[PDB]
Amino acid sequence: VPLEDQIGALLGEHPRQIVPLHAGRRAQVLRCHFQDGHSVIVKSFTRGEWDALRFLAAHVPAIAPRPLARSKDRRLVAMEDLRGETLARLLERESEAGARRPLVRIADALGHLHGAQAPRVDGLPRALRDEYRKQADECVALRGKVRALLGRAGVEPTPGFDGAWLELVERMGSPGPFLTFTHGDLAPSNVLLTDDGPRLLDFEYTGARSALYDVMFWEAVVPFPRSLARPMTQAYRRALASHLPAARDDARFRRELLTLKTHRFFWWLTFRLDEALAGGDAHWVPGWRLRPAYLFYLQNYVSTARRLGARGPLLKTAQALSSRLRRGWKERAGYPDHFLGKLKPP
Amino acid sequence: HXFGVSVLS
Repeated sequence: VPLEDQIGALLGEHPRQIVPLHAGRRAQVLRCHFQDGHSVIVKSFTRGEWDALRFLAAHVPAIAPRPLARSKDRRLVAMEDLRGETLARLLERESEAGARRPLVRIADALGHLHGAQAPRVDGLPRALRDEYRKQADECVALRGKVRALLGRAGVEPTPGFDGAWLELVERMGSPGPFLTFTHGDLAPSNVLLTDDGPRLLDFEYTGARSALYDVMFWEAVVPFPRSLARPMTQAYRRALASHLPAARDDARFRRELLTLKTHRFFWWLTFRLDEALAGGDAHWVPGWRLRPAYLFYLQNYVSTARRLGARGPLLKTAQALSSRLRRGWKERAGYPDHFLGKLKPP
Repeated sequence: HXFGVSVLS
């Protein structure tokens, strides 16, 4: 059965036009236009967004597309076609000062999402409820991957690394009161600014995790200057703490922030560092060269972790790698092109 | 992934 006919059967009516938007590794995203102009998004697979959209359908203020239909073999998923300005487009045209209010609004909306859904997290399907347990399991194996990669970079872990890693694993496996619904893959392309507030798209990586896992969006993943990341985390925390008493505790929140940032640094180091060491032309994402990106990630982790009171073997090992790669690479830490104007170098 | 990609294998 042709895809167009499959979609028509799914929706109960034939779209006048099916426009491919994004080809992902797992799914094609399609905008389907009805004869009257109305549109929906269909994702075609050739797997928990559907369950996430169902789970969030009563969350207010609305933050996600409503689920519309899923085929019997689950290969086609239809959801609302939410429109707005992507955060990616906003960051390309705004100044730091001009981006602060929408970024604070996003951070606030995410804190309310995490806080409102923390008492509800057991209603997720079992595979999604268990996500933090699976990632903590994988954290154990990540130690050896990190040690081997550091060796290829010429750097040995500082004394006490393994004991400090065991503490990281234990923290990563005990989100406790911070356990909540997380989107899992927040990025400038899947956050919208709309006239009715922020919206989130692309829930493929939804799982039950520490609330702070999603905060890595601006604390560790997208290279926001600290002049924006700090007010975002403060606005996020005020919203989360309105729901969650544990977030009102300065030391508990700081510890959770530090755990997830430390995990993020060492986990994402394994993605492309070997490629960066080899030195071929490469990008972290389009517009952001790979060596400036890792130098940013190294500097941002060391500096912000130190501010959060980190002073152990994991920080010292990151410091040693930073010093090596700064000497070895002629490149400097930098920001992406077309990103909040002319930023002072990090 | 898809603000970053892991070289999975």
